Amino acid sequence: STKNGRDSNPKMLGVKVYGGQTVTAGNIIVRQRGTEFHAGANVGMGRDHTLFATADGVVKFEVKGQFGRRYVKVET
Amino acid sequence: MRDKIRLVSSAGTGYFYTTTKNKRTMPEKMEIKKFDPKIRQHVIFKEAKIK
RNA sequence: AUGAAUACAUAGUGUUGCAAGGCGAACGAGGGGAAGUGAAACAUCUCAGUACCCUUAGGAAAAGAAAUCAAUUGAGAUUCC
RNA sequence: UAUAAUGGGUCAGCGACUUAUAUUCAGUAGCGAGGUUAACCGUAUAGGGGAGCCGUAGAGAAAUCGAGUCUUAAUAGGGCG
RNA sequence: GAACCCACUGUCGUUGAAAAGCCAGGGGAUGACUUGUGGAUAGGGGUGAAAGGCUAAUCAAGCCUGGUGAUAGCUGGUUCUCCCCGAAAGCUAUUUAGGUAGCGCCUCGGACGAAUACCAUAGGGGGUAGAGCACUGUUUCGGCACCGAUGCAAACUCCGAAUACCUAUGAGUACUAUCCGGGAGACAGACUGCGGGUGCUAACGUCCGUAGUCAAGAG
RNA sequence: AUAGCACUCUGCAAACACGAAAGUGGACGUAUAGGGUGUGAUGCCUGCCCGGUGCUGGAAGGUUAAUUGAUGGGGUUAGCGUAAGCGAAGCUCUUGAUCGAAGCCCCAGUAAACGGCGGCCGUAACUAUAACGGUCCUAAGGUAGCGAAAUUCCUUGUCGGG
RNA sequence: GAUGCAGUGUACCCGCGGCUAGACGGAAAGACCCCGUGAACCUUUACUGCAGCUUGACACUGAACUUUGAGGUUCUAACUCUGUCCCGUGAUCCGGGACGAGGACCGUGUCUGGUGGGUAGUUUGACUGGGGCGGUCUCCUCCUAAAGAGUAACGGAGGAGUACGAAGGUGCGCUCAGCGUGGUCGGAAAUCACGCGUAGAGUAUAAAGGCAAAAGCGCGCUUAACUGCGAGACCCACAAGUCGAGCAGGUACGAAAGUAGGUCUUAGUGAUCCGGUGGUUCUGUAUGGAAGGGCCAUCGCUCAACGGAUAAAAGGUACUCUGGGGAUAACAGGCUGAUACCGCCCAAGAGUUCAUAUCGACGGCGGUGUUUGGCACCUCGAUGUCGGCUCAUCUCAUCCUGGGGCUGAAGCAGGUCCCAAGGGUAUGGCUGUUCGCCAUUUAAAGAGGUACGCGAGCUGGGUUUAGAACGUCGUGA
RNA sequence: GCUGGCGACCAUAGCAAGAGUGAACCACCUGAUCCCUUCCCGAACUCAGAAGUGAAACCUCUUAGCGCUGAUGGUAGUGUGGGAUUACCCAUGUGAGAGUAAGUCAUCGCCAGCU
Repeated sequence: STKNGRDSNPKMLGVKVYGGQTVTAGNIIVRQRGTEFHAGANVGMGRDHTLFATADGVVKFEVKGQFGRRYVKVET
Repeated sequence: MRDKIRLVSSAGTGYFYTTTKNKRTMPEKMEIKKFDPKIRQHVIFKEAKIK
């Protein structure tokens, strides 16, 4: 009899809206366990590190700053 | 583990909150300031039996 | 009419007269009364007061003239649709 | 499945999606903001019988309101319309 | 040891002469013996020197008639003709696993038309193939844990494609996409190629992903 | 199955069995009798354990039923209050004190009642063994007799006979 | 596992007597095995009732004297007699009468506690490379998983069924770990001081994704671990689950811009029904109340078989039965060849010297389809056998006989390899044996395939029905 | 041309080494009276000021030492069609990682002082 045989239910993480798409305020952009992406302009961060839009516009990804963090912002 | 307790409004409205507490570390009855929607003010709430 | 224990009686015994018993469709009234089944198992529950057993009428039976309902103070005995 | 998996020795005759009620949808006919009677009466498929049913208004657990209504301290917001 | 009552062995018989026998041997044969006639015990009951034996060729609950057309997620069967479309053997849950229910897939009616798809161009995230040793482990040889050479990794990564996926614009081609309703069937799959787990880089083996064919398709 | 043996129940309107009851068998019998249970002529015999379950006999402590209904808490309204409200009696809902048997808990006996009958290490002048000891745990750790057996896996054990 | 398909060989048409190798021959919807939320009967310290037995209260049920509500003594009149006598009456039933012995006991009705396999109805999960035994059943993390999501196995590895009134909020403030130098006890490593290089520390807890405006670490004040909501999204069969700007009220910390709707995040959980508690400008069976119900908040689950069939449930069947399955096991066939058997390559060494006369270590490559297995494709509306008997047929990896090469071949013998399938190739003791051991033979007593050849050709000793016993297991069947 | 503040950008821009700067600015600097401060300490934070020094620090310049950037070509992988099954070959499209040549001691913006 094996001592293995367990696993957890899937969580369905990942990028939900890609660069160049238009969003409405409140749209979820990234589901992530940790801050793989950071919130830029017009983007808010939830209690579970979810990134969402706070304004209408076009999503844009970039690499910026002195640490080389990945940012996602919304351009109005 | 941790026992369930009610915090009852001192204003006499009958409003209450529910929480848990460790008896061994907190033997005394708990008092804390909370909002009472019945009178729309902050008042002191006191521990009582959850029953 | 006769006639014990037992005195009076009563019980018991006999004669005469009258009546009853049995059978047969369904329907009626009453006395008893299952399980298969369903619940996707099963015990509460259901099946169902059904099947069946028993007693007993009539052309029908049962019920019936409010110690009943109703709720503007009104209706007005049973039975069936 | 040629299968060495099932069934049929052969012929003739019989042999299996029904009936009642309710409900929903589609066709078709009448009438149409209206439609329609049931039991029952009726020498009776007629003609009577409007009790009742469906539609015509929603919201709310409900009291209640009503093109609004519920929630709320709120004419804010939101849900059903 | 005959009659009578039994049934230990063997051949035969087994669509028999016989639904338990014949033949040759065998046991008891004044006893707890055998037997006629007539009675008693009735079904969760009877009777049993006890084998669950016997109770009318029937017994772990007799037979007959009723409840009764018991129930059966199981097996079988289901009858004339032509035309159009055409599946699935998956996910989720289930005292569920060969049943069923919601969704996925089929069909018919209505509404609505370019909102759809193929391809091109443009924008976007990645951590696989490969590779590497910068971390985590592991490996060999030197020099003094470190330094120099040298390998390995599904649960290592300093790196990192092709494809696939999402969005916008556009030509051409095509009855496309979507919404609201009536009716389903199906939830046992198989092989082959490619990427893998398991198995011995076994199996016409087993479990996933992906495409084709069969299933339901003849030449 | 049996004669023989043993245990146990039964004082007679017997125990026990059939039956719903009436009643019937037991038995027109009476403990030298009748029922139940086990063993199975006869010979020699029948060891230890009452912790468990059962049976028998005690004990009156703890626990417990129906019944009983002391207390406490509500509902209602005469009345009293400007009011908020208070509020007897009478009905009524509920709470439940006290009393209350057997059984059970407890204590003894009982195995021809159902049942049970163990382990780990040492030790005598050659060797070996262990008369003999060290202990742990039970209610108690197999007496007589028998033993590769209708019982023995290893196993066709080993030795003798044929 | 083919009379019927392919290729090919053979074969004029039809009887009769024989025979049983095949027609997976006929016979009985397999009895073994599994399945169905099938059946029956049996058992018990399974569940739940009932009969029977037993306890107490009330009723039938009365009287008079004593003692500390209860106990004792006496009585007769209820009631008992399967005791005697009389009568009905020609009668061991029954009824009435007279006695005698008992007697408010016994016994019966209603209620009530106990006991209760005597009897009755039922239950006793699923997954599963057959079933059983073992393991597992819900949630979180990583890999498998093929660079979006998702993705299975009784695949490979670990965690959870909590904790915290601060370990929450806010304002202000601060950086770890390691190594080296010196410094009392004091050092491998306690604390102090200065450097060096460097995220290797930490984050309540497993792992992963994260963490400088540190999400890590301190101090003061505090309760936003608030109430009403909520545009818009993620995920999704449903039921559920997740993120959320912003508006209003009341707060806390800041000088302020501001931050705060618990904790870096992802596990720490349970639907509905039925009940308890607080509140309530809802309802209230004539009316006013009330009881009860509704609404808001909240409490009672290892219902862990974790979408939870009941409030409540274990076993046996060889005495058995039905509906099904070759969807699924035991025999034989099939695929495979780990295992098995046979062969070959390299060659340390052994062989007095001498790898290869004969052996041959450590390693490597194949063949066959006699073993043990793996799979579950055929057969469960039946393919019905362990051994022996009778009768066979084929292969060659040859046991004897025949022909050869080499030799550590003097001869006689022997060893090893090659060719060769024509024929031949024991009887007995023991045991059911196949096998095996033993005795005595023979030139030799070969190894295998043929449904482990052959039971519509024979047997039936073994195995595997129903009877009985022993050892052992079980309370018991 | 020097100095200060705030940004863009985040190594071709960084580290390391060497050398320079005092008019103004900045930095050390004085001590601690009142503000304020240390789980001790005027070390930091804070106040009130210029007796000294550019020593340290910060800035500026030089160096390819460490580091970083990095072609071309080839190789690996891979979508589609075909041919094979130790995982290759062909046609077509695509194309790394490592390494080699080589490059680098950044480049811009706003405001204010001093010449």
